[PDB]
Amino acid sequence: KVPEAAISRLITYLRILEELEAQGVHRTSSEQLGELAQVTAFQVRKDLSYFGSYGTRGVGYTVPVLKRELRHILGLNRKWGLCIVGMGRLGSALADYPGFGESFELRGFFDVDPEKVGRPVRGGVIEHVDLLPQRVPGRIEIALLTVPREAAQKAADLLVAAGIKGILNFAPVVLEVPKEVAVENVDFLAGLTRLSFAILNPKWR
Amino acid sequence: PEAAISRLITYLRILEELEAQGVHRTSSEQLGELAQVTAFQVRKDLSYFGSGYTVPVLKRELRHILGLNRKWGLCIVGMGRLGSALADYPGFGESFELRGFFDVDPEKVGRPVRGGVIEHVDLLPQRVPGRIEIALLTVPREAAQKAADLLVAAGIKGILNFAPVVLEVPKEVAVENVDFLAGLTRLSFAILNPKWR
Ligand SMILES: NC(=O)c1ccc[n+]([C@@H]2O[C@H](COP(=O)([O-])OP(=O)(O)OC[C@H]3O[C@@H](n4cnc5c(N)ncnc54)[C@H](O)[C@@H]3O)[C@@H](O)[C@H]2O)c1
Ligand SMILES: NC(=O)c1ccc[n+]([C@@H]2O[C@H](COP(=O)([O-])OP(=O)(O)OC[C@H]3O[C@@H](n4cnc5c(N)ncnc54)[C@H](O)[C@@H]3O)[C@@H](O)[C@H]2O)c1
Ligand SMILES: [Ca+2]
Ligand SMILES: [Ca+2]
Repeated sequence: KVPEAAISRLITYLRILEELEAQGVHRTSSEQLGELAQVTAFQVRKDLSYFGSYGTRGVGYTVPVLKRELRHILGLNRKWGLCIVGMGRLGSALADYPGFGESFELRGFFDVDPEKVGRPVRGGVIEHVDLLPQRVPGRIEIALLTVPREAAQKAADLLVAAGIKGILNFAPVVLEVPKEVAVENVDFLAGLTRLSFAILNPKWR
Repeated sequence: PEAAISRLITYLRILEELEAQGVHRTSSEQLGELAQVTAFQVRKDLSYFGSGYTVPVLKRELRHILGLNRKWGLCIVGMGRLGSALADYPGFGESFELRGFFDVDPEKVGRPVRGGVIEHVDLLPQRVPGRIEIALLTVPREAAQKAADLLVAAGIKGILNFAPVVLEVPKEVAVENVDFLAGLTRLSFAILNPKWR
């Protein structure tokens, strides 16, 4: 039983590994990765423990191998197809975020208002949500839900139908879906506490 | 331990919920259990500060440590798609209250926003001190650094950065980067592991 916090740290090592591969760094360690994730080296070695023997020998790790290894663990070895249903303000912005990644790709921006439905979008065009059933299966697994709160639970159930794999949900309402699909809720303001604490702790900061 | 703060935050969440449910008292064994961490640890974290326990007292204690006691002034610099949407987001409330919305777009200055109103950016130094400490930087990559430059001069205490760029700001100013990205992978991993889920 791997802790939820463990997968989040794993997610952090990977991000720290591409940053490393961006500086021509080839091999690293649990001591370096930890100092960068702000955790104890033991924690890095530990989190990796939940998934098999890693960098056993003193040696350490080599950015390339671990980076690959972590991508496999977090399931980032495939290329998930993404869609943003609820093409409003957040939607239009999200739809244009620069660094989505090599394993995540947008392939559909949906929406119900006719005013938009049909306008070009950096890579494709908006389109109604009545085609969700034969636009999702082969190419879309993950749906970014930036639809108004009230509409959320209704646009949500629509996806579960066109067979959506997972839902990254930005609306302030707890979706109701079958175990067949995963829901991850976003909270852009989550970091305000980290910030709050940092302001009161210069010395620490 | 830079990692303790993240746990401490987890504890408070586990507490605020224990309270809402009516539970009166908890212990190191339970907090840990619910926070997926050893009692030894939880008991050790609360050690760096003030030290079973009573959900109400520890909650208040944790909140005081985390800063959530006072009521901070917030603001969004850059009322574009992200920033505009953010304004109408009903998730602040508590100890972070929105008290300003700025932008450079002259055709945006004046827009009636939630009772307030989109100011410009030049008043920051007079509008900031005493009223606002935290700014949600939601401007194009290209701007950001120059934006923060003002904000600092305006006397900003901390920035919650959405701009995908690592800002360069003096030490008196705390910065925190915000990303949805991580939740995507948590999603990714969560899909291939219905068991874990
Ligand atoms: N989690 C956060 O930190 C955060 C911050 C930003 C905004 N909000 C969320 O943003 C979402 C949208 O916000 P916005 O501020 O840009 O709103 P918006 O009103 O500009 O856009 C909403 C869009 O939803 C579309 N829509 C409504 N029902 C739909 C349906 N059934 N299917 C497809 N499209 C539908 C509309 O046509 C519109 O384009 C809300 O869920 C809100 O809670 C959350
Ligand atoms: N972290 C995330 O999850 C996330 C997702 C949304 C978008 N992005 C980032 O959010 C930011 C805004 O995205 P958007 O889609 O709303 O774009 P946008 O073009 O609508 O908004 C940027 C806004 O900044 C304003 N601006 C420019 N220079 C300024 C300055 N010097 N001072 C004050 N305001 C200024 C503009 O007038 C505009 O309204 C970008 O940096 C983008 O890359 C991040
Ligand atoms: Ca595919
Ligand atoms: Ca004040």
